[PDB]
Amino acid sequence: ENLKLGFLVAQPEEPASQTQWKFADKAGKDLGFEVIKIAVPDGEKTLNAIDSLAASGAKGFVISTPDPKLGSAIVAKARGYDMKVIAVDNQFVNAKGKPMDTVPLVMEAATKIGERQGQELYKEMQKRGWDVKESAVMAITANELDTARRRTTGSMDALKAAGFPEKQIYQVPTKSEDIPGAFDAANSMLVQHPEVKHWLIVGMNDSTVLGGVRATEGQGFKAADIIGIGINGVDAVSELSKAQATGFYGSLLPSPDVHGYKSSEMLYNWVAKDVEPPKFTEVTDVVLITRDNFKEECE
Repeated sequence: ENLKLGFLVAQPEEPASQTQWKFADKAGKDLGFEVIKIAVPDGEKTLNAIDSLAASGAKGFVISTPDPKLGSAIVAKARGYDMKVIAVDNQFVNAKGKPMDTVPLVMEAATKIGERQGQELYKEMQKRGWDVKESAVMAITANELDTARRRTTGSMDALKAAGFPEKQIYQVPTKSEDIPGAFDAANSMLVQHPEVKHWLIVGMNDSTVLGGVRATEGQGFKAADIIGIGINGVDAVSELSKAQATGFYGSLLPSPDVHGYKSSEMLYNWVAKDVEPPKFTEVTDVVLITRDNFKEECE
């Protein structure tokens, strides 16, 4: 009696994780299953929660792994327990760091959120009325990462498609995904292109775009002459909460409510109705938080 399904999140203190749990519970009510919620901040507690789920009689679970390289261990343990597994937000990888494509995955498409970035950059640019002749794109890239590559390519593609001149899009590889690496990359771009008066900053995440913005400050560029939009809002609140407006215009955040609901629904259909999910299930809903709205928006 009464189907039980797990929902495991790495970071239960995060508003987004709490939202995932909320909307999984909503999936449970709507479809008739009980949600067992367990925090999994490390590999030990990850393995424990699975053992715990098995003993409770859960037939499957959704997980946002705290470490992608936990994938093999997760898959093997779940298999011995005959429990269905769906990954949310973070893709599993093997011992060689190649993505495990066998485990169904539910998240935003990296290209699509990249494209959304390029669209919003161009929209903020058109709004400010920059002369496109004295303007350019600084794309800080980490192309050896697949998700970064797809974000920055998507962003640049959307920018090109919206009519930004391909000749004024400049790329620079970052040596690390921190502020420092992005700052070093942004710096070398600024020195190689002083004829530029207005910069659009493309990058894969908040931290990358922020290194961008920080480097432009050091070179005397004003906020009004710099547009950068982050992805996933890791730094968005503190930066947008500042007294003054900066070159960091906003951030793109995938909707955790849809991630939570949809993953749970796919898991239920698998377990209760024997409908195997596809390898990848794209969730599109993405919100832009700016200074103007991050109060009402981070509700």
